[PDB]
Amino acid sequence: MWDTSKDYRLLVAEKSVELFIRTIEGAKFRGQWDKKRSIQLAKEMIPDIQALRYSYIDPEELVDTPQMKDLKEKAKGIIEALGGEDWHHKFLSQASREDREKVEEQVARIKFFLNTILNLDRRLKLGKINDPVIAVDIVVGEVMSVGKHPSADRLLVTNVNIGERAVTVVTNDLTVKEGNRVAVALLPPRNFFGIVSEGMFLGAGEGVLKNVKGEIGGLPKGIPLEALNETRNAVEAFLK
Repeated sequence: MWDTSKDYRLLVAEKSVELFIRTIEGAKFRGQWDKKRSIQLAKEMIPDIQALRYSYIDPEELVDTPQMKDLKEKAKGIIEALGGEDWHHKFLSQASREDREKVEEQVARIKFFLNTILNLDRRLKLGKINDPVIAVDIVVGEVMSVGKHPSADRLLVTNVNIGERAVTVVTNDLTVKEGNRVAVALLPPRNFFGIVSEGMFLGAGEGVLKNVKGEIGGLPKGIPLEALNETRNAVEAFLK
Protein backbone atom coordinates (compact mmCIF):
# COMPACT_ATOMS: atom_id res chain seq x y z
CA MET A 1 0.00 0.00 0.00
CA TRP A 2 1.17 3.56 -0.67
CA ASP A 3 1.29 5.79 2.39
CA THR A 4 -0.27 8.90 0.89
CA SER A 5 -0.22 10.60 4.34
CA LYS A 6 3.61 10.77 4.17
CA ASP A 7 3.85 11.63 0.47
CA TYR A 8 6.10 14.68 0.02
CA ARG A 9 4.28 15.80 -3.16
CA LEU A 10 1.01 16.11 -1.20
CA LEU A 11 2.73 17.62 1.86
CA VAL A 12 4.28 20.34 -0.32
CA ALA A 13 0.84 20.94 -1.91
CA GLU A 14 -0.83 21.33 1.53
CA LYS A 15 1.91 23.64 2.83
CA SER A 16 1.76 25.76 -0.39
CA VAL A 17 -1.93 26.52 0.29
CA GLU A 18 -1.02 27.69 3.81
CA LEU A 19 1.71 29.84 2.25
CA PHE A 20 -0.75 31.31 -0.25
CA ILE A 21 -3.38 32.21 2.41
CA ARG A 22 -0.75 33.88 4.64
CA THR A 23 0.63 35.78 1.63
CA ILE A 24 -2.78 37.01 0.48
CA GLU A 25 -3.79 37.94 4.04
CA GLY A 26 -0.71 40.15 4.32
CA ALA A 27 -1.54 41.72 1.00
CA LYS A 28 -3.37 45.03 0.62
CA PHE A 29 -7.17 44.92 0.34
CA ARG A 30 -7.90 46.67 -3.02
CA GLY A 31 -11.00 47.13 -5.19
CA GLN A 32 -9.29 45.68 -8.31
CA TRP A 33 -8.79 42.14 -6.98
CA ASP A 34 -10.88 39.80 -4.97
CA LYS A 35 -8.93 39.11 -1.76
CA LYS A 36 -11.87 37.30 -0.12
CA ARG A 37 -12.61 35.01 -3.07
CA SER A 38 -8.88 34.17 -3.42
CA ILE A 39 -8.75 33.12 0.24
CA GLN A 40 -12.07 31.21 0.06
CA LEU A 41 -10.97 29.17 -3.01
CA ALA A 42 -7.62 28.32 -1.38
CA LYS A 43 -9.37 27.20 1.83
CA GLU A 44 -11.59 24.96 -0.33
CA MET A 45 -8.44 23.19 -1.62
CA ILE A 46 -7.63 21.89 1.86
CA PRO A 47 -10.31 19.14 2.02
CA ASP A 48 -9.25 18.01 -1.50
CA ILE A 49 -5.64 17.66 -0.45
CA GLN A 50 -6.56 16.00 2.89
CA ALA A 51 -8.74 13.50 1.02
CA LEU A 52 -5.80 12.60 -1.27
CA ARG A 53 -3.42 12.40 1.72
CA TYR A 54 -5.70 9.98 3.59
CA SER A 55 -6.83 7.87 0.62
CA TYR A 56 -3.95 5.33 0.67
CA ILE A 57 -4.37 4.95 -3.08
CA ASP A 58 -1.36 4.63 -5.40
CA PRO A 59 -0.06 8.04 -6.52
CA GLU A 60 -0.56 7.25 -10.26
CA GLU A 61 -4.27 6.67 -9.48
CA LEU A 62 -4.60 9.99 -7.58
CA VAL A 63 -4.14 11.84 -10.89
CA ASP A 64 -7.62 10.92 -12.19
CA THR A 65 -9.61 11.68 -9.03
CA PRO A 66 -12.44 14.22 -8.61
CA GLN A 67 -10.27 15.86 -5.88
CA MET A 68 -7.40 16.43 -8.31
CA LYS A 69 -9.83 17.86 -10.89
CA ASP A 70 -11.30 20.12 -8.21
CA LEU A 71 -7.83 21.36 -7.11
CA LYS A 72 -6.98 22.46 -10.65
CA GLU A 73 -10.36 24.19 -11.00
CA LYS A 74 -9.79 26.09 -7.73
CA ALA A 75 -6.31 27.21 -8.94
CA LYS A 76 -7.82 28.54 -12.16
CA GLY A 77 -10.52 30.28 -10.10
CA ILE A 78 -7.85 31.94 -7.94
CA ILE A 79 -6.02 33.15 -11.05
CA GLU A 80 -9.29 34.79 -12.12
CA ALA A 81 -9.83 36.30 -8.62
CA LEU A 82 -6.31 37.77 -8.69
CA GLY A 83 -7.10 39.55 -12.01
CA GLY A 84 -6.65 36.87 -14.68
CA GLU A 85 -3.72 35.49 -16.61
CA ASP A 86 -1.74 38.75 -16.19
CA TRP A 87 -2.39 39.12 -12.48
CA HIS A 88 1.37 39.15 -11.81
CA HIS A 89 1.87 42.47 -13.69
CA LYS A 90 -1.13 44.13 -12.00
CA PHE A 91 0.17 43.45 -8.49
CA LEU A 92 3.58 44.76 -9.31
CA SER A 93 1.97 47.95 -10.66
CA GLN A 94 0.68 48.84 -7.18
CA ALA A 95 4.41 48.93 -6.48
CA SER A 96 6.87 51.75 -7.36
CA ARG A 97 8.79 52.79 -4.26
CA GLU A 98 9.83 50.23 -1.70
CA ASP A 99 6.43 48.83 -2.69
CA ARG A 100 8.28 46.81 -5.36
CA GLU A 101 10.10 44.50 -2.90
CA LYS A 102 7.04 43.58 -0.81
CA VAL A 103 4.98 42.96 -3.97
CA GLU A 104 7.79 40.98 -5.73
CA GLU A 105 7.88 38.63 -2.70
CA GLN A 106 4.09 38.27 -2.73
CA VAL A 107 4.06 37.61 -6.48
CA ALA A 108 6.87 35.06 -6.21
CA ARG A 109 5.04 33.16 -3.44
CA ILE A 110 1.77 33.15 -5.39
CA LYS A 111 3.54 31.82 -8.48
CA PHE A 112 5.15 29.05 -6.40
CA PHE A 113 1.73 28.04 -5.02
CA LEU A 114 -0.11 28.15 -8.37
CA ASN A 115 2.55 25.98 -10.03
CA THR A 116 2.64 23.58 -7.06
CA ILE A 117 -1.12 22.97 -7.49
CA LEU A 118 -1.42 23.12 -11.31
CA ASN A 119 1.47 20.71 -11.89
CA LEU A 120 0.85 18.42 -8.91
CA ASP A 121 -0.64 15.81 -11.23
CA ARG A 122 2.64 15.58 -13.24
CA ARG A 123 4.53 14.86 -10.00
CA LEU A 124 2.05 12.23 -8.85
CA LYS A 125 2.35 10.58 -12.32
CA LEU A 126 5.97 9.70 -11.41
CA GLY A 127 4.46 7.00 -9.21
CA LYS A 128 5.63 5.17 -6.09
CA ILE A 129 8.62 7.37 -5.35
CA ASN A 130 8.80 9.22 -2.06
CA ASP A 131 11.60 11.71 -2.34
CA PRO A 132 11.29 15.38 -1.31
CA VAL A 133 13.13 16.21 -4.50
CA ILE A 134 10.17 15.29 -6.76
CA ALA A 135 7.72 17.45 -4.66
CA VAL A 136 8.95 20.57 -6.51
CA ASP A 137 9.56 21.22 -10.21
CA ILE A 138 13.14 21.24 -11.43
CA VAL A 139 13.62 22.68 -14.91
CA VAL A 140 16.45 23.48 -17.34
CA GLY A 141 17.24 27.18 -17.56
CA GLU A 142 19.74 29.36 -19.41
CA VAL A 143 21.32 32.16 -17.42
CA MET A 144 20.55 35.49 -19.12
CA SER A 145 22.42 37.91 -16.86
CA VAL A 146 24.45 37.94 -13.67
CA GLY A 147 25.59 40.54 -11.15
CA LYS A 148 26.99 40.88 -7.62
CA HIS A 149 24.34 41.13 -4.89
CA PRO A 150 24.00 44.91 -4.03
CA SER A 151 24.33 44.33 -0.26
CA ALA A 152 25.63 40.79 0.33
CA ASP A 153 29.28 40.10 -0.33
CA ARG A 154 29.31 36.38 -1.14
CA LEU A 155 26.10 36.34 -3.17
CA LEU A 156 25.40 36.50 -6.94
CA VAL A 157 22.06 37.58 -8.52
CA THR A 158 21.03 35.96 -11.77
CA ASN A 159 18.13 36.14 -14.22
CA VAL A 160 17.32 32.77 -15.77
CA ASN A 161 15.17 31.88 -18.84
CA ILE A 162 13.16 28.75 -17.87
CA GLY A 163 10.94 28.81 -21.00
CA GLU A 164 7.52 30.35 -20.42
CA ARG A 165 8.87 32.23 -17.38
CA ALA A 166 12.02 34.13 -16.37
CA VAL A 167 13.19 33.79 -12.77
CA THR A 168 15.62 35.60 -10.50
CA VAL A 169 17.92 33.11 -8.75
CA VAL A 170 20.39 34.04 -5.98
CA THR A 171 23.41 31.79 -5.64
CA ASN A 172 26.59 31.49 -3.57
CA ASP A 173 28.48 30.29 -6.65
CA LEU A 174 30.11 33.48 -7.89
CA THR A 175 31.33 31.78 -11.11
CA VAL A 176 27.85 31.36 -12.70
CA LYS A 177 27.74 33.23 -16.04
CA GLU A 178 25.52 34.30 -18.90
CA GLY A 179 24.89 31.32 -21.17
CA ASN A 180 25.26 28.66 -18.44
CA ARG A 181 22.74 25.85 -18.68
CA VAL A 182 21.46 25.26 -15.18
CA ALA A 183 18.80 23.25 -13.33
CA VAL A 184 16.48 25.46 -11.30
CA ALA A 185 14.53 23.89 -8.39
CA LEU A 186 11.33 25.92 -8.03
CA LEU A 187 11.39 26.06 -4.26
CA PRO A 188 9.54 28.52 -1.96
CA PRO A 189 10.96 32.00 -2.70
CA ARG A 190 13.51 33.63 -0.39
CA ASN A 191 14.03 37.38 -0.10
CA PHE A 192 17.77 38.00 0.09
CA PHE A 193 17.70 41.50 1.59
CA GLY A 194 15.48 42.97 -1.10
CA ILE A 195 16.34 40.58 -3.93
CA VAL A 196 13.63 37.99 -4.29
CA SER A 197 14.96 34.60 -5.35
CA GLU A 198 12.49 32.25 -7.10
CA GLY A 199 14.49 29.01 -6.91
CA MET A 200 17.84 27.41 -6.35
CA PHE A 201 20.35 25.96 -8.80
CA LEU A 202 21.28 22.28 -8.51
CA GLY A 203 24.91 21.75 -7.48
CA ALA A 204 27.20 19.97 -5.03
CA GLY A 205 30.40 20.97 -3.13
CA GLU A 206 32.09 22.12 -6.36
CA GLY A 207 29.34 24.65 -7.05
CA VAL A 208 26.46 25.08 -9.50
CA LEU A 209 25.98 22.66 -12.44
CA LYS A 210 26.58 24.94 -15.45
CA ASN A 211 26.36 22.49 -18.34
CA VAL A 212 23.00 20.90 -17.65
CA LYS A 213 21.53 18.82 -20.48
CA GLY A 214 17.94 19.25 -21.69
CA GLU A 215 15.69 21.75 -23.47
CA ILE A 216 14.87 25.08 -21.80
CA GLY A 217 11.90 24.60 -19.49
CA GLY A 218 12.27 20.85 -19.72
CA LEU A 219 13.36 18.19 -17.25
CA PRO A 220 17.14 18.15 -16.75
CA LYS A 221 19.05 15.07 -17.94
CA GLY A 222 22.10 13.33 -16.43
CA ILE A 223 22.04 15.19 -13.07
CA PRO A 224 24.58 13.68 -10.57
CA LEU A 225 22.73 12.38 -7.51
CA GLU A 226 24.94 14.42 -5.12
CA ALA A 227 23.47 17.56 -6.72
CA LEU A 228 20.01 16.73 -5.26
CA ASN A 229 20.96 16.99 -1.59
CA GLU A 230 20.50 20.75 -1.07
CA THR A 231 17.09 20.66 -2.82
CA ARG A 232 15.96 17.79 -0.54
CA ASN A 233 17.09 19.76 2.51
CA ALA A 234 15.19 22.88 1.31
CA VAL A 235 11.96 20.94 0.80
CA GLU A 236 12.25 19.38 4.24
CA ALA A 237 12.88 22.83 5.77
CA PHE A 238 9.74 24.15 4.09
CA LEU A 239 7.63 21.36 5.50
CA LYS A 240 9.16 22.40 8.87
